[PDB]
Amino acid sequence: MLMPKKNRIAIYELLFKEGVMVAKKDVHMPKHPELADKNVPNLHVMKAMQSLKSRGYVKEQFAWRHFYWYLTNEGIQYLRDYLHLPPEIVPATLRRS
Amino acid sequence: KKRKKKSCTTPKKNKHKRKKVKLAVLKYYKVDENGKISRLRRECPSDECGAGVFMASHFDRHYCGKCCLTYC
Amino acid sequence: VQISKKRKFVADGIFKAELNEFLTRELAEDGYSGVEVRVTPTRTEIIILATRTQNVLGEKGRRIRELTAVVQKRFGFPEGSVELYAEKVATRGLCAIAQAESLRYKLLGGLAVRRACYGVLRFIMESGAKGCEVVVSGKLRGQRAKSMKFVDGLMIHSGDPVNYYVDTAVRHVLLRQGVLGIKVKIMLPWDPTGKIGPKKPLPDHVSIVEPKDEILPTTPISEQK
Amino acid sequence: ELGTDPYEDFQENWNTKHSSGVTRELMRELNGG
RNA sequence: AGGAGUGGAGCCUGCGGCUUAAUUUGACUCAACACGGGAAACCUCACCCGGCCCGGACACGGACAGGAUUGACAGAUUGAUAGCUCUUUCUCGAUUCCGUGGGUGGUGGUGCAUGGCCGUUCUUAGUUGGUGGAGCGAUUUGUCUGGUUAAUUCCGAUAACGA
RNA sequence: CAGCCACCCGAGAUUGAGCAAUAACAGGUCUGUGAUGCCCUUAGAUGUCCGGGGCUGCACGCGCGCUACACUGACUGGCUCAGCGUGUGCCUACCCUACGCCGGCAGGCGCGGGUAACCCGUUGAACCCCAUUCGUGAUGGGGAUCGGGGAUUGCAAUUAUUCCCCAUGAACGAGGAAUUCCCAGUAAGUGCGGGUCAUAAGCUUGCGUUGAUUAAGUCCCUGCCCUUUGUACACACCGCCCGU
Ligand SMILES: [Mg+2]
Ligand SMILES: [Mg+2]
Ligand SMILES: [Mg+2]
Ligand SMILES: [Mg+2]
Ligand SMILES: [Mg+2]
Ligand SMILES: [Mg+2]
Ligand SMILES: [Mg+2]
Ligand SMILES: [Mg+2]
Ligand SMILES: [Mg+2]
Ligand SMILES: [Mg+2]
Ligand SMILES: [Mg+2]
Ligand SMILES: [Mg+2]
Ligand SMILES: [Mg+2]
Ligand SMILES: [Mg+2]
Ligand SMILES: [Mg+2]
Ligand SMILES: [Mg+2]
Ligand SMILES: [Mg+2]
Ligand SMILES: [Mg+2]
Ligand SMILES: [Mg+2]
Ligand SMILES: [Mg+2]
Ligand SMILES: [Mg+2]
Ligand SMILES: [Mg+2]
Ligand SMILES: [Mg+2]
Ligand SMILES: [Mg+2]
Ligand SMILES: [Mg+2]
Ligand SMILES: [Mg+2]
Ligand SMILES: [Mg+2]
Ligand SMILES: [Mg+2]
Ligand SMILES: [Mg+2]
Ligand SMILES: [Mg+2]
Ligand SMILES: [Mg+2]
Ligand SMILES: [Mg+2]
Ligand SMILES: [Mg+2]
Ligand SMILES: [Mg+2]
Ligand SMILES: [Mg+2]
Ligand SMILES: [Mg+2]
Ligand SMILES: [Mg+2]
Ligand SMILES: [Mg+2]
Ligand SMILES: [Mg+2]
Ligand SMILES: [Mg+2]
Ligand SMILES: [Mg+2]
Ligand SMILES: [Mg+2]
Ligand SMILES: [Mg+2]
Ligand SMILES: [Mg+2]
Ligand SMILES: [Mg+2]
Ligand SMILES: [Mg+2]
Ligand SMILES: [Mg+2]
Ligand SMILES: [Mg+2]
Ligand SMILES: [Mg+2]
Ligand SMILES: [Mg+2]
Ligand SMILES: [Zn+2]
Repeated sequence: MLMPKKNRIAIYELLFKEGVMVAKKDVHMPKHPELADKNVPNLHVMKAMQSLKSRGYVKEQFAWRHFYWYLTNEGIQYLRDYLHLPPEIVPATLRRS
Repeated sequence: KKRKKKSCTTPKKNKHKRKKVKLAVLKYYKVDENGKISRLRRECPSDECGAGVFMASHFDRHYCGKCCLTYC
Repeated sequence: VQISKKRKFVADGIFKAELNEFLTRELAEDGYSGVEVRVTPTRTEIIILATRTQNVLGEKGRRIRELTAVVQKRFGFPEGSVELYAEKVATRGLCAIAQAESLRYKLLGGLAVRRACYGVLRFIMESGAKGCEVVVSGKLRGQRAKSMKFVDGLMIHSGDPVNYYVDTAVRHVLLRQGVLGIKVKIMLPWDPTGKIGPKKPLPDHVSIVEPKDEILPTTPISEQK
Repeated sequence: ELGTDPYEDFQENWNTKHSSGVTRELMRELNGG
């Protein structure tokens, strides 16, 4: 799907920071609630997560109206190589606090 | 019920095909033997379109393609 | 502002229903039994009851640490108000949901319908239930659908005691040629404590105590102490 | 893995096309021959 | 035995027909017909007329920073301020675009392939083992001559006992 | 004996619903579902938006209903009594209304309360009651169909959304063959809430108020259960089967 590169950067940064993603399955929602002040439509998030799922990077669940996505190890490696993050950075999920 | 086809309309509405232009950067500047550069295309007065965003030299108007600003 | 009590209770019920549905879909494989939400002004605790907690927790606690994240993402209440705990069920044989899931996953593995149903029935009866019923409906063999019924022990159908003496579970399983339906009913035994059964007895069961032995009096005796 | 149950096969297909087969299977389960 | 009625009138609403470009469709004795919670100006919408969009993931091949592609002012055009198309040039920077597979989305077809739910037989009083008795056997008794009850409810009789 | 009838005492000597077995139906639902198996279609789409129409179109038949055919009535005043419930909403825009002023009315302006035994609200409901006018005349019964104006909801009211005012004033004088429901606070009369709802009840689901005639039986009609009995039926009388 066609979208500006900064939207993809923001979505991937949020996904790697948190480790999980939630969406409402609303292609007409003007902007994702979590991605505020960055002007990312919900449709872009849905399609980006679908593209990630097709490659095995994220695991998907659907509940009552919502998409839930969890990050896989190969997805972690792909995001780390994509965002040029140092090997000392891990998502908040992988930290047993 | 089964879907009927009924496939008959205007023969084919064609999609717009964008023109392929080779080295469109060159025609924006003119060069003298001394090495001077003169900008043939006007520069938009907008904020973002200030230095490298040139306008369009239409036969009766000037048009910036990045912000739709139009001048006579 | 604030909402009225009617809307508040309806919203709490809807939230619990959606949470239970999500947990079911997520943890069916782990023998998910139920969810219990205890609301405290400090934090809202969620207890997840399942047959095995090792898969729910995950390695080093990753998977559960994911769930308490997405829940916080879904319903939107602030961080630090979420904390999930996994507790194993006291007896897995007396839970209709766990047995329905076990039967569903035995069928999904290719086991014979009759053998799996009889194994589940035997396990339920050995657990200590008064009785059990298992019904499997669908295209078991051929283009024509049918239903197999396996019953054992006692079973009540009508009245109010059905509410607290019978545990019911309905499940669907997708096989290569379509959907099969599973229904499981378990009749709980009477337990004076509320651990593994109803505290109150059946309405029509009357227990008359045996009288104690009494010494026949013969001569008037006066005892002073 | 437990794949086939002769008892269920006979009890279901005793009146179907495959009766004469399943009966023949059931005896093999019973008499050991 | 009666009361209020309906069937007659006007009107409101569903179902057939007949018209229509379309007058979307399910259901037809109880157990279809102010029923689908179906009181539709738009949406709903599934029907008809006309016009945009891809929201065609992913893999392989081609093309590509000497530019893959994106959007758009004016005039024409259009129901339309859909750059939808035509003239004109501008803008965008690898996100896409062309082929092969392979997916997705459907109020599309099958309820005579299914699950679940609901309705009906029937809310009537019915149903079934275990040991015993009778038959080579299928099968039968228990579950009955009779009184009683809303009731296989009970009392009684009793090769049946308890359930 | 099981139990039945009557009576005393007594608030009550049968309150009304919910749940409801074994077995089945080719009963309804794929148009409730991100329940679902197979087919069909997928860029000139059966996907999805936008604009305009249709679902309501009228020589005719069939159901569920509302209003009536009047005097045990209609109209105009006066007086006086309820209950069940709802109310400011994640997306989500849309709540219930007291009081003051303007208008003849539908309505319009202000300014307050209520997230509710707190405010609307002592929910001044309608039938009913007391007076006035009319007087067996399709009549001051009935209110269909139409004309001209005004106002609210909406982005949009024409094929009239709804509401208000003048005017117009149809059939209908109790209904053939046939047919439905009902045994006490019941049937019927009369209003009021909830659902649908931007606009909104002739439907449904509940609630009160006024309040009866008849019956305490039967198997005649209809239907469903048992027992005995006959069968060449077992896809079970919508069967099987004979002869031209
Ligand atoms: Mg019982
Ligand atoms: Mg009962
Ligand atoms: Mg009437
Ligand atoms: Mg009549
Ligand atoms: Mg009539
Ligand atoms: Mg009809
Ligand atoms: Mg249709
Ligand atoms: Mg009936
Ligand atoms: Mg209809
Ligand atoms: Mg309407
Ligand atoms: Mg219109
Ligand atoms: Mg439109
Ligand atoms: Mg329409
Ligand atoms: Mg594209
Ligand atoms: Mg469609
Ligand atoms: Mg669908
Ligand atoms: Mg069916
Ligand atoms: Mg079915
Ligand atoms: Mg059923
Ligand atoms: Mg016996
Ligand atoms: Mg015997
Ligand atoms: Mg014998
Ligand atoms: Mg018998
Ligand atoms: Mg009897
Ligand atoms: Mg059928
Ligand atoms: Mg269904
Ligand atoms: Mg479907
Ligand atoms: Mg289907
Ligand atoms: Mg429908
Ligand atoms: Mg349009
Ligand atoms: Mg439309
Ligand atoms: Mg209609
Ligand atoms: Mg009806
Ligand atoms: Mg009527
Ligand atoms: Mg009515
Ligand atoms: Mg009067
Ligand atoms: Mg009058
Ligand atoms: Mg008067
Ligand atoms: Mg009066
Ligand atoms: Mg007159
Ligand atoms: Mg008159
Ligand atoms: Mg007018
Ligand atoms: Mg029309
Ligand atoms: Mg008038
Ligand atoms: Mg009402
Ligand atoms: Mg209303
Ligand atoms: Mg209706
Ligand atoms: Mg009779
Ligand atoms: Mg004879
Ligand atoms: Mg016989
Ligand atoms: Zn500019």
